[PDB]
Amino acid sequence: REIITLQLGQCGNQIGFEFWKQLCAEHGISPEGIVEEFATDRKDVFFYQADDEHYIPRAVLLDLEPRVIHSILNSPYAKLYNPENIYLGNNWASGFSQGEKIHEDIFDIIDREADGSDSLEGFVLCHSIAGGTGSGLGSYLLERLNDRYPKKLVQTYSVFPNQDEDVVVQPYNSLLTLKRLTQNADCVVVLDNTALNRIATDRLHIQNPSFSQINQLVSTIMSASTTTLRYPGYMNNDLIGLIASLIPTPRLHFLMTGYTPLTTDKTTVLDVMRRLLQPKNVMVSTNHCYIAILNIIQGEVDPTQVHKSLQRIRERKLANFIPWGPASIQVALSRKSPYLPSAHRVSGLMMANHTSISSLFERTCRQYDKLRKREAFLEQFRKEDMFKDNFDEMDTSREIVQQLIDEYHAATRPDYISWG
Amino acid sequence: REIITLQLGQCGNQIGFEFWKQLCAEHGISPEGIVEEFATDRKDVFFYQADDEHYIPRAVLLDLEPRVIHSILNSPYAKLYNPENIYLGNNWASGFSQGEKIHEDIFDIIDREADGSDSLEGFVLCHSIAGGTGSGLGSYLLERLNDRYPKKLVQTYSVFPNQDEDVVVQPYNSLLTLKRLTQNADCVVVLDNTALNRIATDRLHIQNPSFSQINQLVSTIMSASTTTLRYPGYMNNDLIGLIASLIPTPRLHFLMTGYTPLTTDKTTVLDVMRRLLQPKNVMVSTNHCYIAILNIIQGEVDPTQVHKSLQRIRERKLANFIPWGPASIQVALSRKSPYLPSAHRVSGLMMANHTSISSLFERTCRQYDKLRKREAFLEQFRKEDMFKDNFDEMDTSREIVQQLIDEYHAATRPDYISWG
Amino acid sequence: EYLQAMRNFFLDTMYDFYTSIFDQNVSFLNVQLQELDGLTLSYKVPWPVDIVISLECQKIYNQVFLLLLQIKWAKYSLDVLLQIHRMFLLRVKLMHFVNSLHNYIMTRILHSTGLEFQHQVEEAKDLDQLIKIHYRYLSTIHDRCLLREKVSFVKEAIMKVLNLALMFADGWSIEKMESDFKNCHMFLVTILNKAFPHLESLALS
Repeated sequence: REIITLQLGQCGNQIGFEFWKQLCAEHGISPEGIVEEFATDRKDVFFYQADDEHYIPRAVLLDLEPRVIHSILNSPYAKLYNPENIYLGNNWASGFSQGEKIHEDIFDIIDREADGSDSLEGFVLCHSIAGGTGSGLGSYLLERLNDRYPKKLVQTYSVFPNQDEDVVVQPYNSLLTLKRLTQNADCVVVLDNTALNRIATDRLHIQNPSFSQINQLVSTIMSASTTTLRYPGYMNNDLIGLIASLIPTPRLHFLMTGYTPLTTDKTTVLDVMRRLLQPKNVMVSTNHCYIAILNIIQGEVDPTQVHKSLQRIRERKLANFIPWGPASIQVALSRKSPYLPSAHRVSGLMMANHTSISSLFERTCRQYDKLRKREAFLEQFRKEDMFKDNFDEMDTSREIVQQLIDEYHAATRPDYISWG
Repeated sequence: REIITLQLGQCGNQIGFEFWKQLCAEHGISPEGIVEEFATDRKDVFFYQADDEHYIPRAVLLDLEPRVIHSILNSPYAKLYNPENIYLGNNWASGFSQGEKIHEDIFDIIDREADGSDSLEGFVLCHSIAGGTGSGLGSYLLERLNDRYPKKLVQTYSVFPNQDEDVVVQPYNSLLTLKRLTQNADCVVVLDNTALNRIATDRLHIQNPSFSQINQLVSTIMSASTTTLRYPGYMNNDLIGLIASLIPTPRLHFLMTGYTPLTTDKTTVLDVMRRLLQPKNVMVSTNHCYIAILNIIQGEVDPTQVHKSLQRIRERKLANFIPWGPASIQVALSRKSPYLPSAHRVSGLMMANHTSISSLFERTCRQYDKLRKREAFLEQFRKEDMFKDNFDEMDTSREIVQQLIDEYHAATRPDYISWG
Repeated sequence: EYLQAMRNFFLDTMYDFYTSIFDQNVSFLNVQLQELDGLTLSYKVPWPVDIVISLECQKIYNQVFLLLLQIKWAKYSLDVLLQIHRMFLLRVKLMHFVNSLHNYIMTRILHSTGLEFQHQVEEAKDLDQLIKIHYRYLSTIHDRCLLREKVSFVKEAIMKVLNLALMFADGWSIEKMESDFKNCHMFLVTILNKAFPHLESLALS
């Protein structure tokens, strides 16, 4: 149903601001909120129907030692939102300890925004793992959402720190936050710095300003994933029914996210499905195969081509899956948005669970272990000491992700009556 | 029925003069009183039918050490009224002692204006709490109206001194005058300096000339509250029947006053009711809920929308009230004035009793107590000593307002067979 | 203009007209107008207007004028103040309902149909259809205001809940009013649920 973006981390606040200006350009609205004269469709998934048809976006801004709010303040997006929703470190443990003492008023902010909405179903998070301020505070917020709301959803659109081995404290923080995301979040959409950066270097001619184009890529991905919710289709437009088909394996909830236009500047659905199953078009980094696949096609589509494309895709064995059930590739259709300022309105998306992400997780399972053996990169921060005296929480996270690896490899088998 | 404005205080005389020039612009009248050629409707609520169709406004001007009468004298509003109605300190106690010695001729002025009118039903007061000259003299006038006229109404349109903690003598004066307003006045419309000042800083770009725009805001509020009395509708056009629905709890007679255009420079009644129940549109500053709500809609209104708006407003649970009876939200309709010089004739008003005002009252219940403990801000004025030797009248006012707080909190309960 | 004046005389000046009645000679009140049940009065209608205005017209409006006088009578009697606490509850248990009834009588009946009927008669270009829309306004206000039947189980409840305000006004014991009130309220809401097809708007109140 209706979901409220909780932005946290520096890149998380960047993709939150980019997402709101993307939705301001997408919908027929002013930068005050007033309805335009070119804008019935639904505008109630992220926007409250406020005073003068002011579609005020429902958002939560969280950070520590504020940086980006100045860029919000001198912009016309301090006149679109903020009726009072903006709240003002460098390690997971420092962020955890800082979020421990101010858990009351941030939980009051969560309660205020839950009372502000009209139908609460899930809390979507626009977050960056090891963004600085996001690490630790984000995991503690995930623990608070799991403890206080077991009946609602926790969605995490997130990028994960991979530099292909830069920063020597981020594998500890990412593994601990990944354990918190397994136990305290309901669905994770995984993205990577190397995958988005490599595709950005491919489709463009940049290498240094990676952040500003990663904001555009993540905003387009998030708008494509919520296109069928914001603009009315008639399939599974609640978040619960949409993610219900998307997760085949109840512990393996990390989803591949491809996008057939890497740059948005003719084609059939067969060709973009053949494109979309290739990992080079996917922004996500032995026997690896999917468990269940679903794809969403929006544009100037002929539905009988969706028929023949599904027929040929599953029969030519490019949907690669050996499940313990019948779980399969799924087609889905969406209506492309009226009054996009973007041209070339044919666009495709895939949301599938693949075991190949386990190999990328194994790199993190290497890195922490490697940095535990050299012992000059745990850095002996005192906040890590007061977090846990035995430092066995990192071993617990390693155990949880090792169970995750064994569950991926058991889901490759036709039996899931045994995992390691 | 017919009510006569008793202006007192500096801001009280300012809103009185602003109210009379507002009614001069509102009605088709000259600044002498003569009927125009664009002006049957009723002009008998504030105006006597004098000599040459001179609609002379019935008013009482009271102050001490005159300041604003010079601005009245060099204006064409010394030719609209004053056939002889204008009468010429800084503390509540000095004003009380000054009003004690000249109670005879001011009561003669009240008798003269009561004999001047044709149907006396209530004495409406345009007053400012701690305006300087208004403090003390206003409370003594309230005592005189309660003693001499128990059979008539006392209406107080008033602003209350809140600076968010400026002047260190105003909490004593406001608490004593508030006790006098509870025991000696029949209905109080409460306004605040911070609420009107904050909304003035929001809708405009001012901060220093707060008084001149507070005059405009209070004049528009008072004209909106008396629109159905001045211009004939057919619901409860006597003051007694109008305030009869407005007060649900016989000691809690402090009414919220919202106004859907903050600036008067399309919309349905559902949207302005959703706007109007929000406290950000209200010019008035835990479990808080209303007891009974009433709203008045005047403009280009379709009455079946008043139906469907009332249906959806009470069923979606945005009318928040837990009463000890069935007391509810009420709709009311009014005709917008013919020949307003104002454009955008759709305007809404609410008159509701809310317990949240108790919290604002609690701030005053803090302040006097705080200033009683430091003991450098009672200031030991000798007029306060001759008012009461034991200084127990302030404790009596604190007891009365504490009973008021407990009565608000008992009215939140479904039982009013017990208050504290 | 006569229609506006007719709904101004049956249903400003009327509150003065009733404050004379609050504490008699009924022709005196006619001159006072000219500047719980019972009672009749008449005023003359001129002939070229009385051939397009019915005679049954006056009866139907006199009924609802007496009803509105009873409504203002209970609203004025129930405000009498300007175990000791117990009296306060018997205000609001009563003070809302005769007022919430006032929300159904005024807006849902006397303001929708009353405003549209004046607009309907201005657009007529024939003498017959102006009489016919007048008669079909009389019949639909004969159905909206219940003057027909089931008025020995519905209208008597409406009368007696105004009578309770009179009994509270005299009493200014208390516990024997609410037992009658909740009983007639339960009967009213069990009858007015769907059993004309707009009476459910007060059963929720």
